[PDB]
Amino acid sequence: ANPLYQKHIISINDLSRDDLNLVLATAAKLKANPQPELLKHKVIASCFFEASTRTRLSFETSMHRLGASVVGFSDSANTSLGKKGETLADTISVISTYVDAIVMRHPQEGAARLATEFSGNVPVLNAGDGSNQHPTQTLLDLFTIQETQGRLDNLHVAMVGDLKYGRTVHSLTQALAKFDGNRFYFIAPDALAMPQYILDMLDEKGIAWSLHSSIEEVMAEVDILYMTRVQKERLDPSEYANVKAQFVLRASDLHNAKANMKVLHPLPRVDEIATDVDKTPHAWYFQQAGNGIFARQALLALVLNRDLVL
Amino acid sequence: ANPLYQKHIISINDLSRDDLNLVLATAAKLKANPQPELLKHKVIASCFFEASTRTRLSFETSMHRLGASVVGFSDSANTSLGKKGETLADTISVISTYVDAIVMRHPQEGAARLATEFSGNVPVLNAGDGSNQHPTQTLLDLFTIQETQGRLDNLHVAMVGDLKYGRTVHSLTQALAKFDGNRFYFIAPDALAMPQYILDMLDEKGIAWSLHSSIEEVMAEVDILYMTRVQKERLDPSEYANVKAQFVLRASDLHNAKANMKVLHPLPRVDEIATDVDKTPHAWYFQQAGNGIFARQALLALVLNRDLVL
Amino acid sequence: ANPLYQKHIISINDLSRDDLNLVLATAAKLKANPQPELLKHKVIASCFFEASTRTRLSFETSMHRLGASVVGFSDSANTSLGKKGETLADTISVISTYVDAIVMRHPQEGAARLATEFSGNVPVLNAGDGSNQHPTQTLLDLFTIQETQGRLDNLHVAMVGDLKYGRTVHSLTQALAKFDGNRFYFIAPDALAMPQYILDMLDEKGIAWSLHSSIEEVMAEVDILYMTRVQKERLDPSEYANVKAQFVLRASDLHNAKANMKVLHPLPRVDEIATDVDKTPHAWYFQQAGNGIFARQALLALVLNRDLVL
Amino acid sequence: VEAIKRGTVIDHIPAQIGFKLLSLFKLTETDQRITIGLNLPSGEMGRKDLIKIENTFLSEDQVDQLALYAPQATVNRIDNYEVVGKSRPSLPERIDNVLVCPNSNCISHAEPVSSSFAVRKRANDIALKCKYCEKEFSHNVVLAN
Amino acid sequence: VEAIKRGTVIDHIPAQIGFKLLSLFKLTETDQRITIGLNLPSGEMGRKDLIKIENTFLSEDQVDQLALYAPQATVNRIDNYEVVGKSRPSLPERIDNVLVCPNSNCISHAEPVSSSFAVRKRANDIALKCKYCEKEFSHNVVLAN
Ligand SMILES: Nc1ncnc2c1ncn2[C@@H]1O[C@H](COP(=O)(O)OP(=O)(O)OP(=O)(O)O)[C@@H](O)[C@H]1O
Ligand SMILES: Nc1ncnc2c1ncn2[C@@H]1O[C@H](COP(=O)(O)OP(=O)(O)OP(=O)(O)O)[C@@H](O)[C@H]1O
Ligand SMILES: O=C(O)C[C@H](NC(=O)CP(=O)(O)O)C(=O)O
Ligand SMILES: O=C(O)C[C@H](NC(=O)CP(=O)(O)O)C(=O)O
Ligand SMILES: O=C(O)C[C@H](NC(=O)CP(=O)(O)O)C(=O)O
Ligand SMILES: [Zn+2]
Ligand SMILES: [Zn+2]
Repeated sequence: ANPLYQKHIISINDLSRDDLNLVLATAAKLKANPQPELLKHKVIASCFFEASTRTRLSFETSMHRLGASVVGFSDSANTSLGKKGETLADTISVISTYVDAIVMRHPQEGAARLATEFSGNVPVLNAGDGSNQHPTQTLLDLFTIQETQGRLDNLHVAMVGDLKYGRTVHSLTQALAKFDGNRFYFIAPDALAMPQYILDMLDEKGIAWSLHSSIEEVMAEVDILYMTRVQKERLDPSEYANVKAQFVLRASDLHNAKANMKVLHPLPRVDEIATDVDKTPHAWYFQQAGNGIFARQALLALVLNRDLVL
Repeated sequence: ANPLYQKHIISINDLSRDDLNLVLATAAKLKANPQPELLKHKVIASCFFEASTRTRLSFETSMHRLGASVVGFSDSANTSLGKKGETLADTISVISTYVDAIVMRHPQEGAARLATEFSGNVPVLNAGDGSNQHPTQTLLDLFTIQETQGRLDNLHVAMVGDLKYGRTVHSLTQALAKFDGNRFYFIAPDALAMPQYILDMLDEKGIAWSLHSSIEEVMAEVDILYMTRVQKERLDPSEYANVKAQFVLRASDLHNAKANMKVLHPLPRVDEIATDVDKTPHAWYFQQAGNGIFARQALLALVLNRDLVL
Repeated sequence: ANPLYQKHIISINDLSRDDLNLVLATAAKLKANPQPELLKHKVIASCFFEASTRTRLSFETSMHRLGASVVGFSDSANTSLGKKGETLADTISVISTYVDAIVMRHPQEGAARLATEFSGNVPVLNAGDGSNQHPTQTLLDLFTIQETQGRLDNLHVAMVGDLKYGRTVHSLTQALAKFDGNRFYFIAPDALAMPQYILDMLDEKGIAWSLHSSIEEVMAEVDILYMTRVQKERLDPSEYANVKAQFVLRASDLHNAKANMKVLHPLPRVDEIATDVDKTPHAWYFQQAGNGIFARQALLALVLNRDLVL
Repeated sequence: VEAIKRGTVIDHIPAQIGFKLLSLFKLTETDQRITIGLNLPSGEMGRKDLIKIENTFLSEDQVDQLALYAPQATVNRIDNYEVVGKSRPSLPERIDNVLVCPNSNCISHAEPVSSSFAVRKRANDIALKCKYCEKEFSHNVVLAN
Repeated sequence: VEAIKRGTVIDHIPAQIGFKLLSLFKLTETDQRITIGLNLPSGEMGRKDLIKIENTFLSEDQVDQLALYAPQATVNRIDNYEVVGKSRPSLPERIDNVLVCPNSNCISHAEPVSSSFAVRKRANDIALKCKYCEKEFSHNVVLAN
């Protein structure tokens, strides 16, 4: 079987560079030659316990493009966990008797990992667990960086905004750190800085990173400008001074951008990216979102189908 | 390609008589000879930002009867628009990278039109936008009027209740005005009268219309009695005297009804149609609702499938 | 008549050193020799639009001790301003046809000043207006300092806590600046610093003040340690990191205090003064509160009587 | 004083309209020299307003937007001190950007789109139909930004 | 053309301020002849705006407000075609009604009173202290509300 067959996909920290490249290679193949019946006779649970537009709808669309069926919920309020007091453990224990895989997003860190301890032989795919990990975001991000830059090595990557609570940047930094020669610029409010366990990991691998207080400092050298939303729903009340976006990218800020540079954003955006950016050649956040289909199809295929696709 | 292939379906004001007849002709064909795989490999978004029973469930049932898959939501509360502050524009910008068409209902007038400005090559079908338009209601209504009356020309049509906020009657009046010799009776509270832009349009085409203060005035001549619900969720507080239905149709009111006459109602009804009407031969609101399947199948087929069905 | 007869008491900025001394001398005399009939036949309004314990109760007790009657309200929810949409202007316009003086506290800066514009010949006494002024607190504070220190000049005075929103310290600093040779130590979070307009005033009068990051820094030299509560009901959400007391005075912190030093606090305290301070000889906040009676009686007597002989 | 070498002269503006034109079309948001005369004697009109803008030109569409406020105005295009073109505004098909839809429930108030209204003659008034909500209003009650 | 016999010429207005004064003082709400120059050359200040109004003089309030909006402007009064009075507008001690206190918790926002600010000339900017809340601000913060 392929190395990802029947594997839980919980944290980028658990995956290797080879695993990441495998997903991307599979994504390329399915995009060139769709296999609309590859997951025929699979039923997959889509269990979202906090809000989502892109992640849930792209995952379900991917399941349908591969011929699988979908059950689940987008709100926990009308599950028995919502109204009758059921634990998450018991919820997973029953759902795992029904379906071939479970895709879940949850407001508490660790929820996906917990699910694996109750799902038996059923794979859990983490669609986001509190401010911890977001591995399928990272897969589409890498696909998008590869598409636009031609490589995942030796890149200048700026990450901007709420790095403390951004599960997106925890996962993406851990992922890009598995490739060679990448350099990171972190542009965050002091209260929302990249967590030490990420920084320690970079130092371990001998990867260059530095803090900056403005986008303009780094604009001339970045290949990828990764903007993020302030995770207001994760903030402690003591952190409320940072609700508003501290860095706002506008079209005029892009004068000295490299021609190859792309502006990415896992979305949704509030005001951190002005709408005048949308029409510039550097804007790629919507193309990025569309790549979620190819990345999420690839992952489903690899986890649920024994043979490598070609 | 057929004239409606890949077209947005936003307002009856944008469609011609030929467009309307095309949908109806296609509805007849699919009803006589179902094509359960016509939209196989399509994935369609069903995005309802306000309440619905008939419109959403009939649309989704139609997608399934044609072999398409469905993703979406029936509530905006757990989308990223609901919880993370995302604009509708950005919501459409991402969903349009996933699906082959978007069906949407929204509490603000103009929402479907706005969606078309962000959906790229993806068709938007307006399932209702505030008190503005409801074009697929009109398609099933016309199918139902045609079925029961044998024509769409030279009919006596009464519309009763909340005409100001009824998106149903805005669309249906504009549609019937594209056929010849129809005559309208408007029975509404003064505060909830048919809007001037509808009346001006009638005057332009030289179509006879008149206001009446009772159903009984017109009962002897109407072929179609179109009853409506007071759109209480659209009312300004200053209009609250009109919450209760001002006209209540009961079985006894139908003594002098023409034998061919049908009572229609886009539903839901509150008290404007007493339950004793349900058993009379004039009641056709449930048959009407069932025709939503044929009209909505036809529209999906025409928009998403290049060739004319036969 | 006496200089304060029939005067509004809105801001310490409108009072002279002589005015303040007059109130303190009068308070000393009333404390020594009560005048239970001084305000006989006066009816006074006590109008509190935000919460109070000390200020309202000591004010009303003071009126009763001088023989006056009291009418008013301790919240505005059942006034016509609270239920019928009435403006503060009109509220003052009618109440001032009833009573001989108006004592008012209000959550908006400037409310007391505004009241003077509608009260005609009826004196208004400001019991607190938003985060602006609190002149009667300053009167009892000065009285207490004078009692325990023997003087109002050449003092070393520390003010700790929320100095930005503390109407108490805005009034107190202004009053103490009208005396000679006082020295100020301001110990506050950067976000809640003593406002610049207070500092500029101190500069223009050539008064020495300095900032400090800890109490112990100045403990050995202070005659008065004035502690304050974080005014959480005034904070902007961006300032919520400051809700907890940054500086917490405990009994152990007093080891190198001057023997004569008094700990004052206008109250209520949350956690900025631990209860183990209460039993020490330096704790004087309850005695301070007790002195509200004599200062407020003095003020009422001077405003409502042409002259006093005692 | 001092006639212009090139630019645009908007002549025969009705009284009380010159200022409205300047406000609405943001005509003074420029570094180009502008000359304005208000309540000037006309003879043809009795009283008129006059706007002169240097090094600045109006397309036919831009000229047409004036039709709502000054249908009888003359727009003179100036080059090398001479009038090289005279045009009168004609009623446009649409009015975009500058107006605000009076419907409080219109999507245009909440979202990043520009306002837009179809223009038509109704009786002796002008009716504006919002592209988004499709409601229609007399131009009198459709306010500007 | 047609120098005026009697009225007012406001000179030396900073660029991008002339149009603002026309609005704030409602100067175009008259039948009196007006001429306006915007972005006129100025030896004295590079570029300037200029407003001429026949048979009309600034009210006392308008003169007071002018000292805030355009300190270095020149107010010329004219009679029988001659400049009779000339001065930079006199700064007042108070200014009422027109300004808005930037303190959002000021009582002045919710209640039927006229705004009022103590005006004191300072070194670099000018200070406005609110009569009600007693807070003081730079006129830069009070203006452009
Ligand atoms: N070089 C210029 N600089 C400034 N203004 C000019 C210039 N040339 C023409 N104008 C102005 O343009 C307007 C029209 O000029 P034109 O020579 O066509 O007069 P006209 O024929 O009387 O105009 P109309 O007949 O349309 O009323 C006049 O108001 C005039 O002041
Ligand atoms: N009769 C008039 N009609 C219209 N404008 C006039 C009249 N007299 C003077 N002005 C204008 O008033 C302004 C001041 O005129 P003045 O003759 O004082 O010029 P000045 O000596 O250069 O003044 P300053 O030294 O203030 O620049 C000038 O811009 C001028 O065009
Ligand atoms: O929410 C963000 O800002 C980033 C990130 N966003 C998404 O996954 C997109 P969505 O919430 O629409 O599925 C996330 O962590 O949820
Ligand atoms: O709601 C009405 O009364 C008429 C009309 N009704 C429907 O479309 C039926 P439903 O809301 O169940 O989809 C509408 O405009 O939504
Ligand atoms: O509330 C404070 O912390 C200080 C001060 N406290 C008082 O006046 C005491 P009280 O609110 O009980 O009348 C105030 O400004 O209201
Ligand atoms: Zn609109
Ligand atoms: Zn104020």
